[PDB]
Amino acid sequence: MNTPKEEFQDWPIVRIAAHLPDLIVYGHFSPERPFMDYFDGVLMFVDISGFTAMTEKFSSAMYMDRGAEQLVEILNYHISAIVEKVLIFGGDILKFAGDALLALWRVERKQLKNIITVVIKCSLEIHGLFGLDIRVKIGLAAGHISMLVFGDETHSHFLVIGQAVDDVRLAQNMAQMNDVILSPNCWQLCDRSMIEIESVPDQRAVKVNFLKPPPNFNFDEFFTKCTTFMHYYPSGEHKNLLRLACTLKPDPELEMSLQKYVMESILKQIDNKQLQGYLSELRPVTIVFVNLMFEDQDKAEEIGPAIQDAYMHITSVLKIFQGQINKVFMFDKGCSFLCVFGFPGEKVPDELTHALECAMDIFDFCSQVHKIQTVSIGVASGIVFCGIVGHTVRHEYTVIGQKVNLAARMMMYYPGIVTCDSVTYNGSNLPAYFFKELPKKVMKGVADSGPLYQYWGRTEKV
Amino acid sequence: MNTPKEEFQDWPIVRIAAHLPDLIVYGHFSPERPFMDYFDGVLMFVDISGFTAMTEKFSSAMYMDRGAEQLVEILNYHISAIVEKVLIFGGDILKFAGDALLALWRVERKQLKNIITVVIKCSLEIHGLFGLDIRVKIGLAAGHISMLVFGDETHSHFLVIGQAVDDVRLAQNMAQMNDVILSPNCWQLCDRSMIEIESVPDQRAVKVNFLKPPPNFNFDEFFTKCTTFMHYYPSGEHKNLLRLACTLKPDPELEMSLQKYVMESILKQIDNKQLQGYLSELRPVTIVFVNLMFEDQDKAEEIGPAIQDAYMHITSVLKIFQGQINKVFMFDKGCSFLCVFGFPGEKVPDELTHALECAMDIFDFCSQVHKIQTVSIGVASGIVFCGIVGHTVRHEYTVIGQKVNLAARMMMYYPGIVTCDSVTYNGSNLPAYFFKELPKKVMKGVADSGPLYQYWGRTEKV
Amino acid sequence: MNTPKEEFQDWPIVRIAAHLPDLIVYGHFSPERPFMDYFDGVLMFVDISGFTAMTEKFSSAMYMDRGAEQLVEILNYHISAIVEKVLIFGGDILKFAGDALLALWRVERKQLKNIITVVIKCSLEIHGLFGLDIRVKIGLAAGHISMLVFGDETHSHFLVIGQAVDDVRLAQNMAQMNDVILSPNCWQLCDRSMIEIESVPDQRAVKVNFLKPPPNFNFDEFFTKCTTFMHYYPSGEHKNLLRLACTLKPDPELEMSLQKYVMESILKQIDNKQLQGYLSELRPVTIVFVNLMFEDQDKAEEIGPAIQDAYMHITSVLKIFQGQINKVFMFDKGCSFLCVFGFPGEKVPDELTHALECAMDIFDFCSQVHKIQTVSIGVASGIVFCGIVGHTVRHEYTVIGQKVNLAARMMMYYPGIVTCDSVTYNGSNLPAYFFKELPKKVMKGVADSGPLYQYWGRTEKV
Ligand SMILES: Nc1ncnc2c1ncn2[C@@H]1O[C@@H]2COP(=O)(O)O[C@H]2[C@H]1O
Ligand SMILES: Nc1ncnc2c1ncn2[C@@H]1O[C@@H]2COP(=O)(O)O[C@H]2[C@H]1O
Ligand SMILES: Nc1ncnc2c1ncn2[C@@H]1O[C@@H]2COP(=O)(O)O[C@H]2[C@H]1O
Ligand SMILES: Nc1ncnc2c1ncn2[C@@H]1O[C@@H]2COP(=O)(O)O[C@H]2[C@H]1O
Ligand SMILES: Nc1ncnc2c1ncn2[C@@H]1O[C@@H]2COP(=O)(O)O[C@H]2[C@H]1O
Ligand SMILES: Nc1ncnc2c1ncn2[C@@H]1O[C@@H]2COP(=O)(O)O[C@H]2[C@H]1O
Ligand SMILES: [Cl-]
Ligand SMILES: [Cl-]
Ligand SMILES: [Cl-]
Ligand SMILES: [Mg+2]
Ligand SMILES: [Mg+2]
Ligand SMILES: [Mg+2]
Repeated sequence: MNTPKEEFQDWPIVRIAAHLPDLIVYGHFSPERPFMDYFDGVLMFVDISGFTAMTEKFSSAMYMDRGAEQLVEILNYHISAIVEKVLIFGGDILKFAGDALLALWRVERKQLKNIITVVIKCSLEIHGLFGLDIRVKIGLAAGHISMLVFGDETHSHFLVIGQAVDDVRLAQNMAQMNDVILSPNCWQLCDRSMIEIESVPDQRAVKVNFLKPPPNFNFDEFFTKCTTFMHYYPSGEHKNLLRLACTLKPDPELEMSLQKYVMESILKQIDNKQLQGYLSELRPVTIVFVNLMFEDQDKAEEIGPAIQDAYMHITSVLKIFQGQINKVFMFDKGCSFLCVFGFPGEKVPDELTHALECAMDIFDFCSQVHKIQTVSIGVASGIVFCGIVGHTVRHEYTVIGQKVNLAARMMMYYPGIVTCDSVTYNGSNLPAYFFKELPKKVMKGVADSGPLYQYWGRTEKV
Repeated sequence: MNTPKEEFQDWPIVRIAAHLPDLIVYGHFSPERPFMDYFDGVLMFVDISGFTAMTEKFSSAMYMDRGAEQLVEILNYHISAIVEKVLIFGGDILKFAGDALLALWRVERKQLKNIITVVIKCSLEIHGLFGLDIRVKIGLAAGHISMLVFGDETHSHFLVIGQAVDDVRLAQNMAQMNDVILSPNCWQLCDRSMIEIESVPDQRAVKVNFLKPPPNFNFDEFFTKCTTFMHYYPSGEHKNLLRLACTLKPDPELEMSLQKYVMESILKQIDNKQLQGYLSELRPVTIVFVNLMFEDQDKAEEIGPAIQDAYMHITSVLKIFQGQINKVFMFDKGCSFLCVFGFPGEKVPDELTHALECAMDIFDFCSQVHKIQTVSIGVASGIVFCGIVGHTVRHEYTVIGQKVNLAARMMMYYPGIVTCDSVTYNGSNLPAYFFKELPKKVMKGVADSGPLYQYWGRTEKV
Repeated sequence: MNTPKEEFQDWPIVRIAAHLPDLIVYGHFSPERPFMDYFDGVLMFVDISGFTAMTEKFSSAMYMDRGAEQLVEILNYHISAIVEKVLIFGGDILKFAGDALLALWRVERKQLKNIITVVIKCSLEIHGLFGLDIRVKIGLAAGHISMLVFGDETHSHFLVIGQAVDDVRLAQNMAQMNDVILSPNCWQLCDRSMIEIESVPDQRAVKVNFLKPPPNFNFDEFFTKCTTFMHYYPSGEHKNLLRLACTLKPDPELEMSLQKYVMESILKQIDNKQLQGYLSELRPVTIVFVNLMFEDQDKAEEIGPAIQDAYMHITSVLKIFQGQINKVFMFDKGCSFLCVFGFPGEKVPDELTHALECAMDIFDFCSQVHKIQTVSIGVASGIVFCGIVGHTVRHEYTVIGQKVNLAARMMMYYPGIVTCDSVTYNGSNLPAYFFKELPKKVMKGVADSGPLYQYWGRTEKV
């Protein structure tokens, strides 16, 4: 009796799970919303500097209208290799955001010290990897982490919250190119007999200099010991897989739950109802970057209800005005929503007008939500890259472009109001007196925005 | 000199052959029609109970308009595993019909006894396999089998005929859930020193209790002995393949012959002229289930000409009224044609009217065909699953739904006339006096049909 | 720490490189145009006789409108196996032209003798391979070879030039079916102690009879010695690959350079923006076969500027009149351009008129280009096969059909004028007095053209 070749089976549930971390795929938690979970771990925030400039250049004539295709190919070639290292070292990629990603090693408290060594080794190998134009910056943090799941009956989003989350982003902001920076708490928890550092001026964070193994040390045996604490590390018969999620089997309940995290247009491609090519594009869109600030951004039980409340309104008005949520995460002393007008399928004219009217609506509503202290919204329009970024086994739909960064910086440098760039202003059908021309601020990571405006809106205020 | 990787070659001829059994792929018989062949073998009829209920539930809001995709994934995940067992145990899957299949082990007469043991072992392993909602029933028969191939210059169909065919379906109808039932002839031919059974009340068929190997018995060596008699069992260099048909090589003559069995829309997908997604759908259709009854349904040389004659008319009027033959097989003391109006591409309004006019046309014509004793036709309309069911190496286009079962039961409980359900009646553009409201019958496997009608047709009859 | 499965990565750059030889993929030469390179090597010109007849037959009713699909499948099944042999024996496939191909073994002069033995062995194995209707003819030549790259800022073409190029085609023209013929220079350079030949009447070329290895000879060890001189022979870890180009990694500069050789419609398929099925078709087109004759067709520095100059005009007027260059190569004492009107996407009516007006335009322009001695153009219209021919790792878009051959023969037998077949004449919207009916010539490889015409054009000439 034959024992024939079992082909890898690429069920729709496996393709869906590629868009999600193990934290969701294997979480089995309540469908109640908001839902909050608490744990400990190590976080790693990896940023490629320089793709957003490459993006601009891929629209030029030399790319012969295949700029989107060239960009996604070169981006994924690099990002894939980072994703593989994270996964082989036992991490869960939580999220991609443009040309950056956030990874987690969830463990019990007593295992933090050793897992931190694993994550540093991983980070140093990633620095190893990387025309001669892009750099990799890495921030690490460790400690208590909260997760929030929010959403409605057909859509789900999650994000992580707390000091370690705030620290991982601060650490990465300080990294100079090719640095690995540890948060103060990470440095306090780590194996100081192995990890040599250098102080960072005016900071308590530190920079990794090198690993100093002791005399008997064997990294592979140490790593094996740490894998005891890793619930989903592929092993035994599945030791040749990058993710245990590759072995998921059809299960309608689980798939119904997982699909709610993934955008319709991506589900259409998964279901072989649209060609893959269509979702990689360099197209004019409008970004609406919404920031919600709280008194205490580290306290999930406080902020969770508020984010849910805001989300319910946001999703409704985005649908009316033809926009979509691309990403949600903690940033800017708050929860930020990256919303997009003009994604695959969602084109119109008066897209600009809509973006602005939607932004004012969100601003008015969210400003009255209990515990939301300040709302800021940045609106910017231009050509942006949209497509699936990452590895075959772990990837997500994302946007990359100078206008994405501009909207986020506007939102940060002009708090408490709705602002817009020049393209949005000049293109909208709205009267000029609905706007106010603003003082120009020097803004970290933007060479020249053109004039910026406040969208003051309809009735006068003075 | 290198000896490089020979990639599996997925020629169009191999993809076509996935839709067909070895009985056709390797049959090389005459293109004359009708064509009849005679042989012996063991048949296995495997039924999953409960998908037709799941079908209804996959249209509900909780599936978020991906019901078709979820259904086909969960169905195929289960059916594939049954298909693999059949193929590894040396069987040829002849046909899928909804959530059921029919398999054959063709052998010389002297080998029936031992092959019956192989098929029982296979069936018991299949019971082994199988939310907690579906059951597997299995009927086995053995003896003389006839095959009929019929069709025209561009379309071919086959079916199997005779007592063993009738017996395999009777056996499976008696199976309670997870039973394997042997036909009287199967039980009479089998190795009684190994197969322990239990009587079935008011029947001569028997139920398998268990296998009782004797002291020296080794199933793998016995199986090896039986493979001597299996013409196409994958072996040697190809022992890692589930089917020898995976190795078919381009050959325009053979492909011209094989493609005539496969529907145009499936050929379009094979030829990468339409996305795979498009053929899995849950869509409103009209089923027209036609039964032709003969004096002796087991005598191919008698019934073959008649089926061919009926087929020629049926295919012509279906084309006029925009329907298609999905399946043909022996059932209901006769040859049944499962015809569908509304398949991928074939949508219209007045689809209901057409179905009914076509059914009356077929009824009038077939009733005059020599040797056709009675025609019955059931017409029912609702949401049904349409798509490719089975394993990658062996699969077919099929329909599944409560309206499919309803049309078949109508045809069986209301012989000699054309009947229709309420949806068809209320939706057609036909005057009410073309119909007669009928007494409601309690019908095995239908909880509530709503009112049923005879399509009496145009001129009065009284 | 796991060392998981590295999946083959099918980047867009690898798919592009499938359409190109190593000579371009690894050439890294100047973007200046014309560019000329000089080297030595052995050439092999392999022709399948009989596909062009099969082509006609695949349009007939018995193929049930899947003629294009059947043709490409049977063609590629055979061509692939020849491609594999060429690649395993260390050759670079330069170009496909219909059901023929041209391969090169580039080596230093001192290695020609031994490489010629490798190529003969390869050719003899290819004869080995091959309803019972097609024959393989092979011509071999060896010596100095020039390459010309020409084109504009977004399109590139290359071709090879010189005596060896002319000789390989002459050699193949003399081959009777299943012969391998050596050019005079090849026979003069080869290892005469191993290669036994037979004279060819009225020729200095010779026919291979057989290989006569000497007593100690081991072909595999000899082949290994010859691989020292092969720059891109897959080896070591990549010894299981048919081409080193399978390992190409994303690199935007290189991809920008390579894509310029490939047609837009093929790039669209590579980019998963169109289904594969669409490019295999049997469709009515118009072929415009343009021949440019020079005083000395073997002198690249002389003819290179002229081809570039002609190309710049040709590409411009083809774009105005909706045609495309399919292929360019040396043939007919000149450089020939195979141009097509009606390819995927480029349909119109007055396609015939356009073809003819474009041909006259090209004729008038090219006749004044310095060093172009005579222009001849053949225009023929009918059903032709269009699609991707070759192996997965090395394939190209090509056209096959009796009208392709007819246009080339017209161009050759009616030099110095623009001619057209009957279909083109009768279908064009042009007045009859713009044409002249011509004497019918017996034309090698055409049984009956129907009447042929000179397109005399608008103003009278007498
Ligand atoms: N695709 C994207 N998704 C999410 N955030 C983005 C994206 N592109 C840019 N950003 C944000 O732009 C910000 C610019 O300032 P920072 O670098 O502090 O933090 C950056 C990100 O949070
Ligand atoms: N693992 C370690 N344990 C103790 N001291 C350290 C370690 N790594 C670095 N240091 C010292 O900590 C210092 C902090 O300031 P400096 O970077 O000037 O130089 C650093 C080292 O001298
Ligand atoms: N897709 C299908 N193809 C063929 N027959 C079907 C399908 N769905 C239901 N049936 C028939 O419906 C019948 C209901 O009664 P039985 O179970 O006796 O036999 C069943 C089948 O023959
Ligand atoms: N292989 C076998 N050979 C002989 N007798 C059998 C076999 N299997 C079962 N039986 C007996 O046949 C009987 C028929 O009726 P029962 O099921 O009541 O119990 C059954 C067993 O006692
Ligand atoms: N697809 C094609 N591409 C290029 N040339 C072709 C094609 N089909 C036929 N030919 C030419 O047709 C010619 C007929 O005469 P020859 O055989 O001398 O040379 C042949 C080729 O050069
Ligand atoms: N490798 C070789 N070296 C020397 N002579 C040869 C070789 N191969 C063939 N010949 C002879 O060359 C001859 C040329 O004419 P013939 O073909 O009549 O017969 C041929 C052989 O007799
Ligand atoms: Cl997050
Ligand atoms: Cl059947
Ligand atoms: Cl060439
Ligand atoms: Mg970045
Ligand atoms: Mg069933
Ligand atoms: Mg040819």
